[PDB]
Amino acid sequence: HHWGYGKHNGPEHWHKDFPIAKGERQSPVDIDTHTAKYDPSLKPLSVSYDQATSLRILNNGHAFNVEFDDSQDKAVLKGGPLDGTYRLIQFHFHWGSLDGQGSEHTVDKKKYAAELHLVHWNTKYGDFGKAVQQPDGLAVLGIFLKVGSAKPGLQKVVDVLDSIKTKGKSADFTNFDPRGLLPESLDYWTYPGSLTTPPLLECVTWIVLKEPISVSSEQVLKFRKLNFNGEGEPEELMVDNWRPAQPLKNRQIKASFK
Ligand SMILES: CC(C)Cc1ccc([C@@H](C)C(=O)O)cc1
Ligand SMILES: [Zn+2]
Repeated sequence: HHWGYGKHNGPEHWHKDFPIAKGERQSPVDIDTHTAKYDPSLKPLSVSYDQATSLRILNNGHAFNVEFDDSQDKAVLKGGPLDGTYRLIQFHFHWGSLDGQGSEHTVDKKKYAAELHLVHWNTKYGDFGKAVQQPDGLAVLGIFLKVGSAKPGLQKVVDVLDSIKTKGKSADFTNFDPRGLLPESLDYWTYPGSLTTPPLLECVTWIVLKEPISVSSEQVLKFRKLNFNGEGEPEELMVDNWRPAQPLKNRQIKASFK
């Protein structure tokens, strides 16, 4: 499998190997703020990260992942639209070559500079590989990034990127607190969707926060110095690793707020 984000292997090609790319609940989507409806049945969202155990940071050739110990209920997402308990396994970002693009979700067609995904899996399915085979297997918290002030809680990530420049590189990344990446407000939109990269499985409850976080131009510039390629291969900067918005089809986006 040779998928990526270039002209010859990018999102417009993925359907040939992954036909679900044209499916009924694909992600990301545009969030029309005038059509999304407040849902008073949504319970309060519960982000419990105080015992999170980060382990490692990895350049996988498509993004960089910060991985967590998910062998116990240490860092969990509950509530909101969710039934049951979802364990944090990793976070990563999608970002652009310029500040005017980079997010996967859009808000009234606005693109943000980047988007953070905190990925969690439903503990009722026992392991992550089983969970992705279920319609309610994953819960992903999506957080928009805009360029302005620096985000102090992001700097420890930015400063290790030099050590994982190329595909397949990893570095120890213990004692990182993901609570430092959240906005003040947990107001959100939610809808059923999919992974936004191959294999594009339709297994995700998306929870997209309304409030973006601010990062500095210097912080996002360091994202853009990473490489898609491996060491000793021609340099391809890791930029524009985002899938565009997909048809909403027979789905409603619900708001947690008035
Ligand atoms: C091998 C696959 C399962 C890895 C993967 C994890 C999470 C995502 C989505 C939810 C995302 O956050 O972009 C996409 C791919
Ligand atoms: Zn993602």
